[PDB]
Amino acid sequence: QVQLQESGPGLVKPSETLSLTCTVSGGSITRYHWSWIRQPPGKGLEWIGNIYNRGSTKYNPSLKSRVTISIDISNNQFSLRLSSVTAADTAVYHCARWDNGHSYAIGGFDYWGQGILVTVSS
Amino acid sequence: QSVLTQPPSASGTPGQRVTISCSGSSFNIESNYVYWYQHLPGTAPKLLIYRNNQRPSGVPDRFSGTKSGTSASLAISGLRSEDETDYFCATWDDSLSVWVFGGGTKLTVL
Amino acid sequence: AVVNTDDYVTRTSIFYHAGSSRLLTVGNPYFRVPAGGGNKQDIPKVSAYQYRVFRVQLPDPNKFGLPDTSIYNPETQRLVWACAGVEIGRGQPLGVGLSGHPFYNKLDDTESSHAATSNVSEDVRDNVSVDYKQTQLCILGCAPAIGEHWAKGTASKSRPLSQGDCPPLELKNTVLEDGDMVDTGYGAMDFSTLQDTKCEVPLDICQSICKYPDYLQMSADPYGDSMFFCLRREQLFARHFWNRAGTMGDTVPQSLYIKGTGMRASPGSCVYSPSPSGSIVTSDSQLFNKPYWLHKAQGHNNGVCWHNQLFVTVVDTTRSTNLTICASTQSPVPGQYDATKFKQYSRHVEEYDLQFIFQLCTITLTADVMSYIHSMNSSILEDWNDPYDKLKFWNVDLKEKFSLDLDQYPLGRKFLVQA
Amino acid sequence: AVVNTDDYVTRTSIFYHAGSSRLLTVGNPYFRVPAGGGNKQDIPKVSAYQYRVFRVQLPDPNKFGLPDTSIYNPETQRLVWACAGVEIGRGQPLGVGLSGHPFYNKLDDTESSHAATSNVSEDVRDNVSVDYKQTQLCILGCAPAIGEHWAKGTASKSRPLSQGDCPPLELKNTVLEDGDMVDTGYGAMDFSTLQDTKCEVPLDICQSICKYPDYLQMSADPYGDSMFFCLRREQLFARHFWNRAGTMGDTVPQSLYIKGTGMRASPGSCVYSPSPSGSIVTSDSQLFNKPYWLHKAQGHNNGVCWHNQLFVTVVDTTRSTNLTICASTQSPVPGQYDATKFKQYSRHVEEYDLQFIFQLCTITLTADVMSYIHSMNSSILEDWNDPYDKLKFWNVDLKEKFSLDLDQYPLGRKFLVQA
Amino acid sequence: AVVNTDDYVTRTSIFYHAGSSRLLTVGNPYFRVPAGGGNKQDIPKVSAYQYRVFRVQLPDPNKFGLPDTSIYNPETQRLVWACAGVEIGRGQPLGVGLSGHPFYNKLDDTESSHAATSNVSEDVRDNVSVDYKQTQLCILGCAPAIGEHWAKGTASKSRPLSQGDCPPLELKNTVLEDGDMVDTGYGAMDFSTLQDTKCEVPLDICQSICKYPDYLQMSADPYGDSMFFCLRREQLFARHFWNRAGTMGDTVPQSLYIKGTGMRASPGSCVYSPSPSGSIVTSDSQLFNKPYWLHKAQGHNNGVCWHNQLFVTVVDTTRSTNLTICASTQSPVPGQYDATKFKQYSRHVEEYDLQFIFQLCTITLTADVMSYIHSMNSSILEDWNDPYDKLKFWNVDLKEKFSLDLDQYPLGRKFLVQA
Repeated sequence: QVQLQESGPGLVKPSETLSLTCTVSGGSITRYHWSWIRQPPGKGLEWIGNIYNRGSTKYNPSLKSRVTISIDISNNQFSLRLSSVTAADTAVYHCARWDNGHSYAIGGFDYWGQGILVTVSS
Repeated sequence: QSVLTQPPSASGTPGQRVTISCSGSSFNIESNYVYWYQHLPGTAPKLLIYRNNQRPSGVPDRFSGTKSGTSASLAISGLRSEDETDYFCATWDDSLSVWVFGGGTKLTVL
Repeated sequence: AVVNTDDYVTRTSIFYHAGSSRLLTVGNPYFRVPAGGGNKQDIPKVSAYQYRVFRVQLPDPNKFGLPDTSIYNPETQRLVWACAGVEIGRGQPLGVGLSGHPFYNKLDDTESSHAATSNVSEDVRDNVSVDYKQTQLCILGCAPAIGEHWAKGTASKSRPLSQGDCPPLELKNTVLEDGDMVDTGYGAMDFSTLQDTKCEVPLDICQSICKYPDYLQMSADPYGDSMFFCLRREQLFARHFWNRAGTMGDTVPQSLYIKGTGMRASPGSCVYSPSPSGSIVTSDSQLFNKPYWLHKAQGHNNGVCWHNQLFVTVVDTTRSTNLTICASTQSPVPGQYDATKFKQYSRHVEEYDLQFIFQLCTITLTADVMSYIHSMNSSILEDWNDPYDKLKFWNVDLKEKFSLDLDQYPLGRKFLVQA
Repeated sequence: AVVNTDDYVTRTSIFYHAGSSRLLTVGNPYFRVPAGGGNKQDIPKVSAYQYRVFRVQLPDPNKFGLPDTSIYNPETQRLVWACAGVEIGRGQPLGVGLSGHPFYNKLDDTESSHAATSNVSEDVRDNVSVDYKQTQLCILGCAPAIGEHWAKGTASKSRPLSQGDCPPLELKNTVLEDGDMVDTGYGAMDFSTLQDTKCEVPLDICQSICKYPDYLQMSADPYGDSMFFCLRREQLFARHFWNRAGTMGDTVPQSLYIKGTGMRASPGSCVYSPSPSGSIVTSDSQLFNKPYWLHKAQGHNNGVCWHNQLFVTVVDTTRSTNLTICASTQSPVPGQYDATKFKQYSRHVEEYDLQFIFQLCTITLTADVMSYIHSMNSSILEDWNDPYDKLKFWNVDLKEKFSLDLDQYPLGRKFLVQA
Repeated sequence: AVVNTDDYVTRTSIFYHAGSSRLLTVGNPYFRVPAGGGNKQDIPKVSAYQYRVFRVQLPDPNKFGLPDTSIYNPETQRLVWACAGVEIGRGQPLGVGLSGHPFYNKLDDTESSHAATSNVSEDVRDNVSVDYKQTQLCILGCAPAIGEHWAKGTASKSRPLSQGDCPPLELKNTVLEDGDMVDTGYGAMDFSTLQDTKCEVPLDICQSICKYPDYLQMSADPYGDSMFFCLRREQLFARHFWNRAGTMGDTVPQSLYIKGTGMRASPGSCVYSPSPSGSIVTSDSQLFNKPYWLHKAQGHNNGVCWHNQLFVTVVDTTRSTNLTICASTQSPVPGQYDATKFKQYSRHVEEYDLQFIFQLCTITLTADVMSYIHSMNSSILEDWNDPYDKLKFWNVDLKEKFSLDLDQYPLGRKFLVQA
């Protein structure tokens, strides 16, 4: 079964860069889409963006100027970078497997990461 | 509609049917597939309903999904004590060109 | 028994040149634009992938002037025209053109993975344009050409057809009209009745009847009236392979696959549509702007134009360029670009020039010849002393454009060269 | 020694025209649809990539009426038909069509993309459609054509084959019958037995035996009965290069690569399949709708139709348009579009016009000629006074369709003008 | 009544060779660059997709030095040059070239799935380059060729055209002059007036008039002055299918599709433009660098060059290589690469070698012959005792390059070999 794990600094000071990575175990990364989805406390989920199998990216426009998503095929991982974080960027981040791009893709995120709570504070 | 309209919480008798509603618009729910996810705090979210009614392998058949107009509904028949968890809906907004998600519905097994 | 027409039609040396001045049509290549939107009169549907059936009206040779009055005896003879040569001149440049649908009913790109497919939307119809098959065909007869298409069969009273089922397909042979649409690589069928979603084929053939000329019936016509001259040139290939979104009414048998898990538990859509394309539009593969002579025909009618009329069915998809016209909504053109403030129009143009070399022909009306022509078609004897009246043609009237001076005109010059 | 047929067959000067009016078949291009689901009868697998083997039945010339009875002596002679000319008018529009599998066993694109370099165990079968090799073959014989294909070998009792091992390929020379599948670019092979996955080739050839004519074997026939006329034109290329998912039974030797680290530690799938594609469907490269004469044949049999029958094996994939027919589930078509409310169907249509010019021929039945024909086939003398019983042919009956009036039919007109 | 020129023009045995040594033009292929940027004079718009109309000036043979003075009578005979042979030598290498727009008005690729399929607003225009149709045409006349294009119609005062509506298209026949842009696969249309976007087509045809030679108009010319020799070779296909961004005045009818949901609740952009492309530039398809003789002509002039002048309208897009010239903005070229420190220039080069074999011809000025010449053109009698004044022709002066010794020149050697 495909499992997703998030690794990164739990505490990020404001106006620095938020770096996270997601490692996929039991599956391959060169097949489906891979999305990053954040949940700030007290509210619902918010989409950030996804990376394709070939390396093309799509992003949420409201975060499009601040989000860079990279993919490492050899390490079987994909990373999120969020520059100039504010107090509203404190959230639980989940990496998810958006099943898309082929005929029998279900659409949406069949497998989800557990998520890591990143708190932005001084 | 950036945030899909969901009830803040839902309750039901065990063994009964509990319906969780999800209201969107003509650009996100009516024109795209809606996916119903089960999420507990501290654990990864688990997909329950995909393509508005179909279920993956391992998901119990008691969960059902319907979509009428711009609204969607997740029905849980035979409520159990392990179902005391959050549920939400996700779809694709073409006007915003993003993945919009529901606010979550904390279900209490009363 | 049907005899060859050379037995009772006597060819004489009197030749004429008949030529239309200049034939021009401008119109939207996808749909007819009704009046009221800001233009006077209806803008027609003018497309290159469309039958151009010219009804050429010739004068009656028994009433108008002749170089020699004593060339025939009016008591025992009647005259008729015979097409000795043809010139279908095309003026417009060689070009490619696109027809497409804003909601094209394709589900997946079954050729390969395209990395632009999204499986999250229920309606996957997108704005898709294709070119068509490169088709040139020229048919001259004294009757219009017969074209086949596939349509829904009749409804059986004993066993009604349930809604959603595949209707029975019948091959209808109709008369190729001016404005009928030619085969486009999607097949010659009635897309209005066979296809209910109005989204599987591009916009011009969406609610039209694509027709292919049934050369088997025109060749197997006993009299050879519908087609005594024919040229064909077809060219196509499949660019893009596409699926068809919808329920599979013909379910795939279980013996043809092995079930998976999830979305692969049931087979996907298996109705596959190719994207047609006339590959290369070359000037060396042209059968137009070239003189063609009628020394011998395929049928018993050797170019003799009965009822003083000719039918020229021409398809020329090699000149298919739809001009794109922009109109600024503001009377000064704006300094900065706004796509909202520009109106886009597609206008296709057809330019045609029909030259013919006709031959005068005397027919000795003996009893056996008169009986044979009466068994053939009695309206010839009625006129010597109009079945195609409801049907629409591009009428060109060369009643006042017959001329004895052949060297004045290009087809006449070529005819005098070959003679 | 087998002699040429012109030594003992005397060709008379009289000719006949025999032609079926129109042979139409509509059916699903991928599989046979069982009865039910709105079909009171079955929908045949009618495909362009399929053998159209017509069994033409001719009347016994020793029995029916002739223009002159005294042309032969019934006491010492017998009559037989010889095919003097043929025209297979294939009257559909030229087009391209796709055959595909909903679960096509392709691992990834090995052509360009950095896809994968590992063994994959999950299900990655995708809905993939291909075109095929654009081929036309026309074979006339007085015996049905022979077709070669590759199938499983026999099970040896001394050394049984273990499960999962590659079975030994052997060349079976079966009979080309109607409904048999032509080579499609995947090879002339029994896909039903040699591919247990049922997922490597499209649905129309998934469980069918693709057969190619062994032109060497039926030209090395001593009598040349199976094939005295043949026309070939094949055209294909490879669009996409695909790896086939699954275990590699033949492991790549260690002397053919250098091991990497981790994912490239072991080689991946190395069974590579091309996507076949007939390049361009063009009208000037068609070998049908054309008259073909049989003055000399490749073998000893020079078109002489023994047992008053003919076999015409025709493949023409140049008209492969699968008409797409959708029917709305609701009785009125809704204003809003729903993908699941439109049932989709693919129907391929095959239209034929088999015209022949036959020559009456007399057989001077002396002792040597009778002994030679008896050694050639003993059934000819028994008929003059049926091995193909289980074989499926398109039986066309031309018993009452023979005519002396050659000029009333198109092939007769072309035969009279060519002679 | 126009008569063939051979009746009143006597062909002599005296032949001459006339050749411009080398005609070279270098210029920006997309626009004219005015002076002021640090250079002398203006860089012209020299493109391969551009009409090169050479006005060849011949000496007046009534006063030209001739080998035999007594070969004619000055009192009763006048002289004229007749073109017996031609060779348009092309010097540059065969090549492909691109023209494009930094803001090309395309919305999305309708060839297949493209993602982000609906651009609702904002500027979508993209830096897009295309090649063009491969066009080689060569026309010799004694008058300049007539080229057709499509322009805006004349607006009626009774019914003025509302702003934003499609203006009526009118086919204008103008004179093909030097610098006119050939049809490039986008249509023979006036892009200055019929496209207010100035972004629809590449820069070399953005504000130019694309013209196609009206072969029907100058073939049906009575005297045949504008064209007595013509060669055409056109080749194109559609590379990419693009959708025109902007509002649609011709709304797609509701009966021609089914309404969708959300982003598909309105039909998108439905004006489609193909990307023209000459397929392969191959050396055996060249109609240039070859000798062509003028024994017979399509018109009535058999190569006779009235007014001692010739017009050679030649376009040759097979040598279309636009050279790229980079100039560093630093006097030493830096060893560290900076993109902004190099200035890029596109320069296209045209090399021509006009070669002719002319024939001396005498005109016996009989009174009816003189009346016919005066009826054809009254300026001929004035010259024997211009309308093309404002027209821009590439004037070449072969008044002092007429040589009796043909064997010293290549076309003379090929003419002597031919004759």
